[PDB]
Amino acid sequence: MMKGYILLEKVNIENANAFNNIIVGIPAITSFLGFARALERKLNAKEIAIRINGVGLEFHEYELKGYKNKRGQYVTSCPLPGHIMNQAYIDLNMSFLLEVEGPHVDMSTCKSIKSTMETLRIAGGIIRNYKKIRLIDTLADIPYGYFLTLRQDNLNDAAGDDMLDKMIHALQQEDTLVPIAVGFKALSEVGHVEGQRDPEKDHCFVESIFSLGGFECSKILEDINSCLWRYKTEEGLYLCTII
Amino acid sequence: TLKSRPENLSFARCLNTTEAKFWQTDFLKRHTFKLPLLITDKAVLASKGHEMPPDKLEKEIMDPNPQKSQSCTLSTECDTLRIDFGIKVLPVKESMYSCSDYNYRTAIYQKIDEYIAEDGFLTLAKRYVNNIANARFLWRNRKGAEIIETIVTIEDKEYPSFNSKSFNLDTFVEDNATINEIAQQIADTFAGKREYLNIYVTCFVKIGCAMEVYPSQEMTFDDDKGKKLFKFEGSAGMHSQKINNALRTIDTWYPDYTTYEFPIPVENYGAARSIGIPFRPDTKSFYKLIDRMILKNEDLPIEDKHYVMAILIRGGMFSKKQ
Amino acid sequence: VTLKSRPENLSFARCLNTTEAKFWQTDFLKRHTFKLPLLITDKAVLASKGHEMPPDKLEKEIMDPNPQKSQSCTLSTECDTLRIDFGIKVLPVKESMYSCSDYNYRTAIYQKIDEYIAEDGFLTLAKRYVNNIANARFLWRNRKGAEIIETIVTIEDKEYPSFNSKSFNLDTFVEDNATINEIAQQIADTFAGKREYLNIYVTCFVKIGCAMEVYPSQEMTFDDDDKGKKLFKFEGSAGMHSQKINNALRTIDTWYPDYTTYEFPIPVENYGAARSIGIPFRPDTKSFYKLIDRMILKNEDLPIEDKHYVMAILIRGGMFS
Amino acid sequence: MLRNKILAAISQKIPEEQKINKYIEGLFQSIDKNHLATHVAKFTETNSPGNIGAYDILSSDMNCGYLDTANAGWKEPDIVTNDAKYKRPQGFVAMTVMEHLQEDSAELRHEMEELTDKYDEIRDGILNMPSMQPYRTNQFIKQVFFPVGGSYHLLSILPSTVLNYEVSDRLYRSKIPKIRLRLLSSNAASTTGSRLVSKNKWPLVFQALPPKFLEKNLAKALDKEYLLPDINIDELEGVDNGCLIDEALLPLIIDEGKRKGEGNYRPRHLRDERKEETVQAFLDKYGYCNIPVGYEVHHIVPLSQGGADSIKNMIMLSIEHHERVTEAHASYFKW
Repeated sequence: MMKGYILLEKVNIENANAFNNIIVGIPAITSFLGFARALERKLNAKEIAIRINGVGLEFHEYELKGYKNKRGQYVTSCPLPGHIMNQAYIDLNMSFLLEVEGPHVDMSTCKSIKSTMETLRIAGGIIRNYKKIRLIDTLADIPYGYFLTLRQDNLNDAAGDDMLDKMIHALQQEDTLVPIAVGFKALSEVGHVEGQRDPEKDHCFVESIFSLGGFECSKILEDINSCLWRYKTEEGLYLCTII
Repeated sequence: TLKSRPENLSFARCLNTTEAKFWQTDFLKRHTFKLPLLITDKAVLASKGHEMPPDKLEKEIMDPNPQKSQSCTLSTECDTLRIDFGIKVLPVKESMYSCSDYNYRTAIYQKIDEYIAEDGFLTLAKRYVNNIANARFLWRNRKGAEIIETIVTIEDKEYPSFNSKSFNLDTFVEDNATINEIAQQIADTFAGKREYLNIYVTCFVKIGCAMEVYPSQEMTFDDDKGKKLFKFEGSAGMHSQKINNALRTIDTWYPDYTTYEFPIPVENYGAARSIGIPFRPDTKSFYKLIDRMILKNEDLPIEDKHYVMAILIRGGMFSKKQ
Repeated sequence: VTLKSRPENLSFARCLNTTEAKFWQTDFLKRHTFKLPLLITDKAVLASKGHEMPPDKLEKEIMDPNPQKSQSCTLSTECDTLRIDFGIKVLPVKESMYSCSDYNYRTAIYQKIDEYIAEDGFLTLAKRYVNNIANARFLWRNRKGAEIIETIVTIEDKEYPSFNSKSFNLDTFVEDNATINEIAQQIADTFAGKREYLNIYVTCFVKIGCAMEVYPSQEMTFDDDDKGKKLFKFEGSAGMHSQKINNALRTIDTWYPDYTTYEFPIPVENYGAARSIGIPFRPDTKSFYKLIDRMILKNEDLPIEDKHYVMAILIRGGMFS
Repeated sequence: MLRNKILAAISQKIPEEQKINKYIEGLFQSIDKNHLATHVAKFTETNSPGNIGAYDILSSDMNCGYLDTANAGWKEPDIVTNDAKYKRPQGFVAMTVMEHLQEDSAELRHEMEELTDKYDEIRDGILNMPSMQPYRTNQFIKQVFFPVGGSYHLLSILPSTVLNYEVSDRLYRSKIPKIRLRLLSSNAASTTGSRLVSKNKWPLVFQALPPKFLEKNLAKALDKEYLLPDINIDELEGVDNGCLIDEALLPLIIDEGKRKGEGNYRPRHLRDERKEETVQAFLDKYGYCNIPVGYEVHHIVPLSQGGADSIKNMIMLSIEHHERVTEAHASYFKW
C-alpha cells in the first residue's frame, strides 16, 4: 500500500465542457476527478490494481472558445447541430498530480498510465498531446502552474444575507477568486427509476452545488495535500473538497 | 430474443480529430519556414442584395452600414498555407461508453465481431484515409492551387507525401500501397488489435502569393453581424468538427446513387447539408438497419453493413424513441 | 422535370477573387529598381462644421471646435509614383456554386452555363473585365491627376506588354488590342473548367507627383466615439480593400435599361444599384431576382445582353430564396 | 393599470367585460394544466420526453457552506407548462406581481375583485399548483456516475433554472462582478415551459476562467514552437559523413543560426531539453557508434535562440572551430 505522486505534465484538453449552468469556464471539478476514477477503472480493468485517492489540478494555460467584443465581454462559440441548447467550450493546458496508493508505484505503471490515458477524455475533451508522466518526490518536482485550492473560508466569512450575496461580495473583494463547481446535492431519495444508464446502480436526481476557489502559485504553495482534491459523500451531499 | 433498442445507448467518436492550426510558408522552403498566420480585420459595406419587392428598393439601397469583417489572407512573401491537424483513433468495440441491456451489448459485440472477420474494417479505413488523400479537409481552400501535398505521420514514421490533385473527390481509389498500408493500420487499430493510434497530418497548399485563406467561421450567435473566424492560439484554424465531417464523406451506398454520383457525410437519416432532401428517409437508415440487424437477426447486403458500421464509428445517441 | 421555385440555399462563390492592393512608393524613371514602403501618417484636424444648421447654434459650433486625430498619407518629399501590387485568382464558374438545395436546379444551371459556354465563352465579359484592368480604375480617386498611368499584368511568370491607362477611356470598352484579347482568352479559358485556376498579379504605377497625397481605403472607426479617418494598413503599409478592387473590376454593366440616356457603366449588383448615383438602374425587370426565374424556372431564350448580365452577377455570389 | 393590462391582454372584437369574463375563465382553466418547479430537465436538452423536474423549496436554508438553489436568493417561483395552448397564467404572475401574490397583499385582491371576483382560490391555485415531481430519467438528461464508498451511484443532473434567473438579475445589479460572461445561445422558439427562461432567453452567468495572464496568445504558441536551420546537410559539400570538416562553409553555419536566432531568445524554462536520444540517433545517422574523437555537437540554431533538439538541426563542430562559433554566439546574442 505504498503512496506515490504521479505528475501528468502539459495535458492539452481541447473542447472540454466549460458550461456548468451558472458557471461557464473552469469545468466542474467532478469531471476532473472522474477522470481519475476512469483512469483507475480502466487500470483495474487491466492488472494494475491502483486506487487513486486524490487529484490536484494545475491550470497552466487556458483558452475559451469565443471572441472578445469591443467592450470586453466574451461571446462563446458552439458547434452547429445536425435549436442550440446552452453550451460552451474551453481548451486547457493543465497538469494533473495523482495521489496513487496500491500494490506498488513504479515507472512501468507510468508506462501503463501512458497507454491508458490516450483513450480517455477529460470533461468531454480530447487529448492532443502530453509532455511527460513522472513520479515526483517534492513540490520542486512540479512545473510552474497555478493550482486550484478550495477557498471555502472566503465564502463562509463573507458579508451578506444569502450565500449567493456572500459570493457576489467575495468576488467584489478579491479578484483571484473564481466561482467553481464542486459537487451534486440530492433532490430526491434514491431508487430504481426507469431509463437509466446502467439499471443496477441506484439512481438519485441531483443539482450541482457551487463554491469559490482560488489559484495558488507553484513555488508559493505550502504542502502537497493542500492542493489535492478528494471525494466525500455525505447523505445527499456528494461533493469534492480539499480536506 | 430482444424486443427493442436500449434506453441509454451511446457510442463515442472512433476518429477524434484535433483542431487544425494554420501556418504560412513558402513551397521552396516549406520544411523549415513556418510564420504565424493571423486573423486580420477589415471594414466591409453592406451590399443589401436580397430579394425585396420593387417598390421599396430605394429605402435599403441608400442607407448602408459598415460591418467589421474578420478576413484571413497570406503574406506577400509567403504563398502556401500549412494546415496541421491531428487524429486520435480508438477501437469501436470500446467506443460504447454507455449501454443499458447486456443482451443488446452481447448482440452488438457479436455483430461487430461478425463484420470484423468478414472485411475487418478495411474498406472503411480506405475511405476514411482516402478523404485525407483527396484533401477534402481544405473545403474551399482547394478550389484553385498547384501542388497540394499531404504528408501523414504515424508515431515517428513519416509515410510518403500524397499529391492530392490527382485523386478525384467523387471516385474512391483502392489501389495505392501507401493508402493500403495506412488503411491496414487504421483497420487493425479499429478492430481492437491495437488500442490507440495517433495520426498527424501536415498539408501544404499553393494558393498563391497574397491570396485568401478561408478558415472556419465562428458561430457568433450575437449582434455585430460580422464574419468572425476561428482564432486558435492567435492563428487561423478549422473547427475540428468540420475536419471530421470532411474526413467522414464516405457514403457511396445511399439509395439512388446511379443518378447523383457524389459522396455524402454519414449521419443517421442521411441528411447532407448541400442537398436539402434527406437521401436516406426510410427503409435505408441507421435506425431501421440495426432493427434489421440486431432486433431481427438477418444478414444485410455488405454496402448496408459498411454504412451502419460507418455511423457506428461516428458515434452519437443511437437509442430508443422514448 | 418541371421547375417550381428557386432553392432555399442558392449560394455562388467568388469566381474573381482579388487580394488586397498593397501600396508602395517609387520614382518613375527607376520604377523597376525601386520599391520604398508607403506608411500611414497621423495628423490632427480641427472640426470645420460645414453641415447645414439654422442660425441658432452656429456660434456654439464655432465656439468649441473639437479636434480629431485623423490618419492620412503623404508619400515622401522624394518619391514620385504609386506602386499598387494586387493579385486576382479567377476560378471556373461551374465549380463555384457553394450551395444548391434542389438538384434539378443544379443540373439546369449547369446546362445553362454550358449554353453560354457554347455561344460567346466568357470572352465578352473577360475582355470587359480585363478592360476594367486596363483603364486603371483600381485608382478610384487616386487616378484624378496623373501624367502616365502604367499597369503591368503578370500571368504566371510572364510579364506582359505594359498598358497605357489614360489612352483608354472610362466610358468605352476596347475589343482590338492583342494583349487585352489574349489575357481575356486565358481568363475565358479559366472560366470554363478548361483551366482550373489562374493567378494574375497586377502592378500599377501612377505618377501623381512628388510629395503629393494618396487616398487609401478607409476603415470604420470604433463605435465608442474617436471619429476620424482611420485608413487601412496591410503589412505595415497602406492598402485598398478587395471589395473596392472587385467593385472596380465589376463595372462591366452597360446593358442596363436607361443606357442611351445616362451612357455610363454602373457596377454589377443584384438590383443594379449605384450607391453614389441613386435611383436603382435595374429595378423590377432586368433584375436577376426576376431574370434567372425567367431563365431557369421558365425556359425561354433571353437576348445576349441580358444573358451577359445574368451570368455576370454569377462571379459575385450571395443569393437565397 | 393592472386592469388595463388585463384588458390589453385580450383584445378581440368581443367586449372588454366579456374579455375579462373569458380571461378569468382561462385563469381558472390553466392552473390545473400548468405545474410549478424549481428545476426543469428540458433546460439541458429541449427534446426531453415528459415534464421532468423537481422542487427544492423543501430543503432548508443553511449558512454553513457551498451554494444550492435552496441556499440562494430564490424569490420568484418558476411556472412550467407542457403545451402552449393550455397555458396563459404568467400574465397574472408577471404582468413584481409574483411578489404581490407571495406577500399576502390585497391590492391584487381589489383588482381581481374588480375583474371577476374569485381572487382567493386563484391565490390558492397558484399556491397549491401541482409541485413538479421527478418520475423518469431520459437519455437527454445528463446522467453521470459518481462513487459512494466503493460503488458508483447514478446521478441525473436536473439543471437549476431558478438559480439561473437569480444570478442573471443580481449580476446585472452587480454591474462589475468581474465574472460576467453572457450566453446568447437560445432562440425565441423555446418549448421549455419555464417562465424564467422565457423572461430571459439569454442568461448572464459567471466567467470562471484562470487569471488573465495564462491565456494562450500567439506569442505563447510561438514559444512552444522551435526553429530548424534550412541548411540541407545531407549534401552540403564540405560536410562529409555529417562532420563539418571544411572551414570555408563555416561562415554560413554562423549566419544561419544568427538569422534564425536574432530576436529569438527563449529563457531556459521554455527551451527544448537536451535528450540523449537525439545525439544517439545522430550517431546512428552514419556509423560512428559513439561521438567521434575531437568532434562534438552544436545546435546550428542556438537552443537559447529557439532551437529544437531534432535530427535536422544539430551538427559536429571541431573543438577550436566550436570555440570560434561559440564566441560568435556569445558575442552576437549577448548571453
